[PDB]
Amino acid sequence: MIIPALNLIDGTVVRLQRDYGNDPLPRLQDYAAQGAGVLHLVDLTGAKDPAKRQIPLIKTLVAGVNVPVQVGGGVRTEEDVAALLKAGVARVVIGSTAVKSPDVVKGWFERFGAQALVLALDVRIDEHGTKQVAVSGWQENSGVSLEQLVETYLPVGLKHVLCTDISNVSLYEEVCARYPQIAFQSSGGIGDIDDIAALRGTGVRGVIVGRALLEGKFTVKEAIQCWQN
Ligand SMILES: NC(=O)c1ncn([C@@H]2O[C@H](COP(=O)(O)O)[C@@H](O)[C@H]2O)c1/N=C/N[C@@H]1O[C@H](COP(=O)(O)O)[C@@H](O)[C@H]1O
Repeated sequence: MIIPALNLIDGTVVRLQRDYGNDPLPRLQDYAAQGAGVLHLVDLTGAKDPAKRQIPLIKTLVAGVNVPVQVGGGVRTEEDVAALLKAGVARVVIGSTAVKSPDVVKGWFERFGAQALVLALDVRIDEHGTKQVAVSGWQENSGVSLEQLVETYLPVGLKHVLCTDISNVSLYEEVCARYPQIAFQSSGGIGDIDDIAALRGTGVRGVIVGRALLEGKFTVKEAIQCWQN
């Protein structure tokens, strides 16, 4: 599947900061109209300040489309997860907290179930060739590999992993083969339609596409047609 994505700040569509308007819902609806089966939202406001998580906007956006939406952005507590699910999102995306407090997040897998959670890992390949997990592009490696972290969560049913390279096709070929029971999502690196063709057959289950759609390089419809071949 293709997974079209938007980043939101105070109701505004942005790309990291370029502004793309205050009307996210017509965009999402047209992404769905073209055949998308899943949408992806990052709440940058909420990531910066969990008091200001855009629950009301997200409720509206989810109600306005007919496909599952996965939503992340500084999810830190059990309460955050439950509030997003209650507002109707299909899956909550968890990056930083999943690296920081794995035993606590394993509890969340037990409470909400693996179908409701996506583990998001920022990865950079270090000089030693190791796929290191980092909590963001602005901070050093955490001293845990992709493999270690994935294997920490497998005993509680881990199913969905979102993997971004922030240091390439080879990466995804390798991790998808090693964990065939996990559905990996690629994120970043899509500059034109050929980057999508390049991911076909790697074993990646979902391709997240953000900026390229906003900049008009191709449509969701063309991306799906290339993806499905
Ligand atoms: N400041 C940020 O940019 C940021 N902060 C957190 N995230 C993501 O949110 C998720 C949860 O992170 P936490 O806040 O829980 O730590 C993770 O996936 C992070 O990568 C962030 N990601 C933002 N944009 C994403 O980066 C990729 C760019 O794609 P492109 O347009 O096609 O080129 C896509 O996945 C976009 O949705």
